Amino acid sequence: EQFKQVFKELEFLGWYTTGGPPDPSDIHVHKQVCEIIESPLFLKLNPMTKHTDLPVSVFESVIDIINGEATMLFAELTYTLATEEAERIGVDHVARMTATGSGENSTVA
Amino acid sequence: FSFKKLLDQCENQELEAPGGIATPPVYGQLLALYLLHNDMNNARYLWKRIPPAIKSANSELGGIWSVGQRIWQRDFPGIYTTINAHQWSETVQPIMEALRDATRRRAFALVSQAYTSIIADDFAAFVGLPVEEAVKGILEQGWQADSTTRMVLPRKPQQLARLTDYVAFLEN
Repeated sequence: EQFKQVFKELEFLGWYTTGGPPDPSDIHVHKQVCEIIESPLFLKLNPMTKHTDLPVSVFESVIDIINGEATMLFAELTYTLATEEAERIGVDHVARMTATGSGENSTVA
Repeated sequence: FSFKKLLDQCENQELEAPGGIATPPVYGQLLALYLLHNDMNNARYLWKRIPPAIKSANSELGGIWSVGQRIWQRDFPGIYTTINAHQWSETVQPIMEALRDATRRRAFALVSQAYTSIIADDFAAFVGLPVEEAVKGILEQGWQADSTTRMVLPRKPQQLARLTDYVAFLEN
């Protein structure tokens, strides 16, 4: 109700988390979110990554017809990086500047 | 490197003396070596340092000073004559053989830099050899020479560590 007053034509899409590969707890939280919206997304950032690809990974729920107990799985997705004019200007300004140091460490560091 | 090892060997021998006076050949070597290094002020003071009694005793010392007087006035055509007026024994002779070459190369550098046109008569007296350079210089070194007027025309032919030292000083 708060954000509906400012962003009028914007709606709930999913949720996000920080961690490594998807965990079972992520599946329970996805089940909980599914009660709010029919088809929720699932973003996942990995601040502890150790490689040169963007840690952000977008998943999507899939319901299986496995015999006996019924389970739900995550299917990966391919995402774009669309930006608007002001967002692009701000991101360029933030990433270009390097005078960010403060504290004990030298500016050389 | 090898030559420098012999230079400092003779330096200290004069300082330690049984009576403040060293052997005559040690005095002569230092005076001749000073000429080779073009250090004229210390060569002049060394001559003033030698006592008059030993100075008159050995005329070999005087022969070094007569040459030194000419090079002190920068008399290039005259030094070549004083270096041959006397005869130096083989013990000091090789040093003179190197001073003559040093003077010869000094004239070559001075002429090529301070002169745009020089008479062949004067240039020969500078370099020291008016014997065979008259014909050899035209075709080998490329200096165009004109006869009759006798004019020679000389022609002209790790950091990152230092920078971070500056910043580490300025910021602290």
